[PDB]
Amino acid sequence: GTHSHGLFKKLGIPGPTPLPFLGNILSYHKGFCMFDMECHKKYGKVWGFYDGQQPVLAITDPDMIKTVLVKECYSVFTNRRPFGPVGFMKSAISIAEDEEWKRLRSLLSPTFTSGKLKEMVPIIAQYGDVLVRNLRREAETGKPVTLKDVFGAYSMDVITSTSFGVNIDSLNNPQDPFVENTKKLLRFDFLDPFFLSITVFPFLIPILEVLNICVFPREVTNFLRKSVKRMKESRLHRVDFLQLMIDSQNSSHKALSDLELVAQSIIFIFAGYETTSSVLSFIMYELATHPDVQQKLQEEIDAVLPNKAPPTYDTVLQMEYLDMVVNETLRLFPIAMRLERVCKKDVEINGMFIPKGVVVMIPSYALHRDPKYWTEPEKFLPERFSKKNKDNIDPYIYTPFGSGPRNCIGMRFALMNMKLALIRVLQNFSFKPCKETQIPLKLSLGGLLQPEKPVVLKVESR
Amino acid sequence: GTHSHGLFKKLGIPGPTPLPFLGNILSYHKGFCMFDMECHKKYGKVWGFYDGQQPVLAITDPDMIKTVLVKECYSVFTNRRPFGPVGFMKSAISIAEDEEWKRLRSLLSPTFTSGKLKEMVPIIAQYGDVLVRNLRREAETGKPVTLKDVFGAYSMDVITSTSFGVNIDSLNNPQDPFVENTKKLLRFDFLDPFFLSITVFPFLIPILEVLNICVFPREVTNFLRKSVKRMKESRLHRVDFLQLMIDSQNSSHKALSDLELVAQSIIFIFAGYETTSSVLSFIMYELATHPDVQQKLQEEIDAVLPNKAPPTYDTVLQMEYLDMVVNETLRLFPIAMRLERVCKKDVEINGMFIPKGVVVMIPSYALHRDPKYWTEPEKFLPERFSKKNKDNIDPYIYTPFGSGPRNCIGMRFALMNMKLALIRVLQNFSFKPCKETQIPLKLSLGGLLQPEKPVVLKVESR
Ligand code: HEM
Ligand code: HEM
Ligand SMILES: CCCCCc1cc(O)c2c(c1)OC(C)(C)[C@@H]1CCC(C)=C[C@@H]21
Ligand SMILES: CCCCCc1cc(O)c2c(c1)OC(C)(C)[C@@H]1CCC(C)=C[C@@H]21
Repeated sequence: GTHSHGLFKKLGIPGPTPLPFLGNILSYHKGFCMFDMECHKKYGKVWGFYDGQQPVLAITDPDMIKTVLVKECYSVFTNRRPFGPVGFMKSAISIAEDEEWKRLRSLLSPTFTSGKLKEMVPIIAQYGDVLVRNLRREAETGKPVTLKDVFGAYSMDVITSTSFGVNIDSLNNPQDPFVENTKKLLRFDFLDPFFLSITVFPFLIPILEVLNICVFPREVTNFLRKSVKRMKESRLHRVDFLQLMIDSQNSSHKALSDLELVAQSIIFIFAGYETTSSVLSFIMYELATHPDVQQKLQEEIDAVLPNKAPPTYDTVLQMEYLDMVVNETLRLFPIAMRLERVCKKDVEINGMFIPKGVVVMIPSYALHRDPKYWTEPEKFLPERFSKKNKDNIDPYIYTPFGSGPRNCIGMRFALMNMKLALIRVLQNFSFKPCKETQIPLKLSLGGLLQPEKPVVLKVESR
Repeated sequence: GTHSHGLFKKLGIPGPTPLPFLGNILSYHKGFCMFDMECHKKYGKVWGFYDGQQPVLAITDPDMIKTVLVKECYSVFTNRRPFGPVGFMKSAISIAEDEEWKRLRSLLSPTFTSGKLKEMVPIIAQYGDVLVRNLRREAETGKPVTLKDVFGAYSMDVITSTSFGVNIDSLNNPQDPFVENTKKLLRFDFLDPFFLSITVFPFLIPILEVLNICVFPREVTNFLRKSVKRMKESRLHRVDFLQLMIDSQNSSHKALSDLELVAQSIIFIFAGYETTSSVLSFIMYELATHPDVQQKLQEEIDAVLPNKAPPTYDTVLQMEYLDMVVNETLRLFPIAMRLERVCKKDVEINGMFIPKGVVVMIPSYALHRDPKYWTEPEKFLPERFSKKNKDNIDPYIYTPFGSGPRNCIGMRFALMNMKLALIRVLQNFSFKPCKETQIPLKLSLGGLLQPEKPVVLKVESR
């Protein structure tokens, strides 16, 4: 069962020896992050391994990364790895391939412009107030707070109102039928018993397709397909993603059909719910364990927003230290962990031959903690992103949102969404560690970049 | 189980109603040929059906056929339908796809030039003598001859000597180890219990790949892989396909590797063994049931080749009535039956939208027996291809070797190979029907264009 396990030895590329059928997946017992760091340590700039029979070439050269992600993106490295039975979510932009992706990425790009985002801040700002009033209930009761719930409700509060206009206090209505379905849209643990079996038996993916089995629960999508169906029939002015997409199909490319439009609204929740929630928990953990950084940030917030002034789009871009705190956290915790591109031709880039079918991988977690580009990479030093030192940062080493034409389309939204939370939250509360707080934080050995234990902290009102 | 069975009704294309999972394959109980004729009768110029879940759009417009096979061949309709677990025969030119095919088709095109073919006639001519001496043994014994064996041995006699230089009287040595393996390379009956299950369960193809199961018997290819391995080690001048390919890798494209070179030699046998043998049986059946055509051909042969003169390359191209007999037979019996191309993009050709993934099919058998282009299409009238009437023949209606960049690469060889047999055979023997001869001939209801019963005829010596 080693039809292709001799490839990296033929090309003369170092890497760990694979087992038959399994490849190197037994080395995932400590997570993707630990595996990438160690391979980078042993083998250096380029190494290869096997996800079962699938060869994966890892690369850490900034020139090589720019070629893969930007230069030869359209011509060679256009798609990501197929990951399992997807059904009608083939129409989602992150899942679509080749010209279908290029068309979708164009039909949805004006939806994520800064000008469209500025019109969305009054909707995002409203649920910072909901976020604060939910926090104040737990602050004057003295109970340590579990961030992933109060923040998980916030990330859901923003999605429902900016992606459909549904206004729900999901923390005090954690039980409305619309919240039940959308909360079942968590990010995928590719080290769970399922996707590991997908890696060993990729020939089983076409099987699950003909059985209508999907990695997106059919009930959730069936609920949202008819829910959007009823929303579009009711609207027959506002700044919500669904509206901008409805306006898109109301015209070079074919207009977004009805099923394609629903599939995008679903992938926006999938890419934004647990991601936004997890980064906001990582940031508050660092603000708690470094009170000096939390105070300096609170001083800057009140300096731009006197007397707890409500944050605007412009006053958010005005806060440089807040952007430093966010950027430094995303360096330590790049929740995607990896970037992947499927090589679709036989190409030679930067003096290295890469054959068709090989998955090229950029280990983001490993590069963000590389001592050869970062001084004391484990420490939380927001000054790395000061306007003085941000020039010395290579944009292909620090890729928390990826790079190139296939980078995070919701990057501006995700950063504004997180910053509006921190501003309103730090305007009202200080965050101090608890005896039950895991210090130092340990990561999950699974397939998602998340804390081993949920981050619990103390919340005091200023 | 009808995820895509609504496609042709959405596009408004007529066709037979499909059953869940099965599609229209139950209509194959009378063969592909009967199914194409009837659909052409009911629905007209364009219709659609389903091979399970796979939509197949049939087209019969000459302008549309030229677009599919020539104009938009490289850009859209480059590949044929995937057909089952293929293994290392992915490297065969007929199986390869996209740029890999374009590269192989270039590395092998100078191998099939007329100039290379002229140097192969002395090898092909030698086994016409072997073919005659095998026929003479059965002619003066009065036994009716089964053509598919005496001709099957001839088509194998030509392949072994022109593809490897192996000189075997496969009719009197039907038992050498080299003949045993190569005779297991028959054309595929896509209506047998296997490939019908492949059509219903295409998700099972990736399964059979990981089990090393291949539609080419592993023992045969393993025998030939090491046999060619020993042939190339022994050669370390002649006009054999293996030599021309060995010369190709002895240099814009990468040279043919060792496994690719073996895979081509195998696909040449697969495409040439039963095909050449079956056409030669169809021709002799028509020469037997139309003695007037057989006499006129024998008169032309002796007029170009006096006193049973051995046929040269030039004297073969000199015989126009022989070319008429061959062409008229290939019209009645286009052994490929169909041409197929997978639509790889969303394209609109000649005012008709065709979506990505649909297999476009050209029903050759049906078009060759279309009364709207042929007068009395069932009758064997070689005068249709007379130099006077051959101008009125549309090259996209009569496609026995296909058309466009992906047509039969061995067309010139196959025609010369068959004609050299008929010349030498008609120089020595006349062929008269037997009481056991099936008159009129009935075709096999299976998935191969072949007689229902083997053609048995009487052979008398002139
Ligand atoms: C903390 C928040 C987020 C982080 C860290 C993040 C990170 C990423 C990364 C690393 C990628 C892959 C880039 C690449 O492959 O080069 C990506 C893709 C993507 N993200 Fe985000 N993301 C976040 C939030 C969001 C949000 C709020 C949206 C809202 C729509 C979103 C939508 C997408 C989409 C659609 C893609 C795929 C784009 C394509 O394939 O063309 N993400 N994200
Ligand atoms: C009576 C003899 C033969 C007939 C009727 C025949 C017919 C055909 C047809 C209809 C096609 C497909 C064309 C298309 O898809 O448009 C084809 C393809 C092909 N044939 Fe033949 N063939 C014959 C003999 C041979 C021989 C002797 C060879 C020797 C090498 C050969 C090699 C091939 C190859 C390699 C292809 C695929 C080419 C490609 O995919 O680029 N065939 N043949
Ligand atoms: C087995 C092959 C794995 C590839 C599957 C895969 C991996 C992956 O990291 C992502 C996928 C999909 O979908 C999108 C929506 C792009 C996500 C956006 C946000 C982040 C943090 C993760 C992205
Ligand atoms: C289920 C999809 C069916 C496609 C498989 C398929 C169909 C087909 O008609 C042929 C295939 C392969 O291979 C080659 C070598 C091109 C053959 C050449 C000679 C003739 C008569 C048949 C050709």
